[PDB]
Amino acid sequence: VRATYTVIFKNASGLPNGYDNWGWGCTLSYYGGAMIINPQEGKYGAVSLKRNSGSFRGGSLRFDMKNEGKVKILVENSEAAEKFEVETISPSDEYVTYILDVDFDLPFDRIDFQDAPGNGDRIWIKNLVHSTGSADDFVDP
Ligand SMILES: OC[C@H]1O[C@@H](O[C@H]2[C@H](O)[C@H](O)[C@H](O[C@H]3[C@H](O)[C@H](O)[C@H](O[C@H]4[C@H](O)[C@H](O)[C@H](O[C@H]5[C@H](O)[C@H](O)[C@H](O)O[C@@H]5CO)O[C@@H]4CO)O[C@@H]3CO)O[C@@H]2CO)[C@@H](O)[C@@H](O)[C@@H]1O
Repeated sequence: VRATYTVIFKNASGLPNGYDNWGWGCTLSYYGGAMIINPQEGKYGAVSLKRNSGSFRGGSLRFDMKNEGKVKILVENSEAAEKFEVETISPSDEYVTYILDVDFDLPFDRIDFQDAPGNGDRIWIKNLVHSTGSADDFVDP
């Protein structure tokens, strides 16, 4: 039942080791351990964390987020040039923990957090972890 838990981002102030930002339409900054996305109005901006070597398969994504507007979570396979919409998350003025199943049928090497409405609403992310297992089985490590 045991999963493998990949800690991508926790209490950092820069990009994760082995990840690039393939984002668009935004400024990325940090404060107090949170990644802060400042999207430009009209650009539908996003951070896109690109894993430089290897890929994840299925499993689940866990993260804390607060967000002024609706945020779309996607994964992508850069080799196939395919993207997959995981969930759109409603606004919250406080951090909330999300644990989302990833049902994409390909491996993924990009994880995206996008300003879905394109109004420039800011996004804060902490504590980003992938599990090889399901969201229902995720034991938050
Ligand atoms: O960084 C160097 C690296 O870049 C490589 O090229 C990358 C490029 O940098 C970007 O990462 C690009 O990313 C694109 C995504 O793959 C995906 O296609 C994405 O699709 C967006 C779309 O553009 C738009 O924002 C859309 O907004 C919706 C919104 O979500 C909502 O539904 C609203 O109602 O409507 C709007 C408008 O339709 O949302 C889509 C999903 O997120 O667009 C990204 C930006 O273009 O990928 C490139 C690779 O293909 C290479 O140059 C590489 O060599 C280099 O090293």
